[PDB]
Amino acid sequence: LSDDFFRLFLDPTQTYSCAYFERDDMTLQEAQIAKIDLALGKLGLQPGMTLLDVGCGWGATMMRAVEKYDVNVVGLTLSKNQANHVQQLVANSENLRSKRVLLAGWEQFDEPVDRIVSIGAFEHFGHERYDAFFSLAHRLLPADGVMLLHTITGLHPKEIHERGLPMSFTFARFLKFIVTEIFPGGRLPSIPMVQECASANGFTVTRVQSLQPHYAKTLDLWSAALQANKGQAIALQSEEVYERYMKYLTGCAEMFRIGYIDVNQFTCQK
Repeated sequence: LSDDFFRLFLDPTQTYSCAYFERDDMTLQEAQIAKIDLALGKLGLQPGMTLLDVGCGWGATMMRAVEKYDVNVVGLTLSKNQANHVQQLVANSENLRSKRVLLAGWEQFDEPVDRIVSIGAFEHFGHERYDAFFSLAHRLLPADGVMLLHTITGLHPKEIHERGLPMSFTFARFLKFIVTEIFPGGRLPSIPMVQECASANGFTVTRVQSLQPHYAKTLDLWSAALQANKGQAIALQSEEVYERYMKYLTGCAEMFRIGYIDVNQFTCQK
C-alpha cells in the first residue's frame, strides 16, 4: 500500500492516528494538531530541552514542538519516505534549535534526552517489548524526565465493566479474538499492563487520558474521505484493497463504540 493511498484520506500532515477534537467544530487537520499539542502540552518542555519523537511519522510533531516550545528535536522512523521528507524539511535550518531525523528503531537510540513522546500509527500494533522500552526511556531521561505514550489499548480481563454486554470469560475471550484477529487485527496492551510495565522500570503513570470518542470520528472522517476518492484509490491499489479498508475502518470504529478498544495517552512522569 503506497503512501499515496493513505494520502487520499489522511489530513495534510498525514497523521495516521487518533485526532483530538478539542472543539467539535475542528477539522481533521486541526484535531491532529490539537492531539499533538495535547501530547506535547504534557511534557513540561522548556526552551533548550531536547525532545525525542519515537515514530516521528511525516514530522508534524517535531516541527510543532520546535515552533511552540522552542526545543531541539530528534525524530526516529523506520520509513525511508518519512525520513527523506522530514530531512528535506529540516535542511538549511537557521533556527537556533537542532532538528535531527533518524531512520532507526527506538531500540537503537542511545542519547541523553530531556523528554520523550511516542504517538503510535494506527495499523502498527506490536506492543510486546514495552518493558524494555521503559528501561530505555528511563536510561535516557533526566532525573525528572517525562514521557508521553499515545497508544491504542485493549481491555484487560479484569478491566471491562458497566457497558451492557456479557461479563463472562467466554465473551471476553471471544471479543479478545475479534480484536486481535479482525478489528484492529493486532495484539493491544491493556491500561494495567502499561501502568505496570512503567511502574517497574523507574516510571510513574501520572495520567491516563482516553480519546475513545475522538477515534470514532477520526475513523469516520477517514472513511468518508476515502469513499470520496474511491476512484483514485481503486486506481492506485485495487477495488479489493479499497473495500478492505472501508470495512476495516468501519469495523474498527465500532470496536471503539463498545469500548473493547481504547486509545490512551499515558503521562509517564519519573
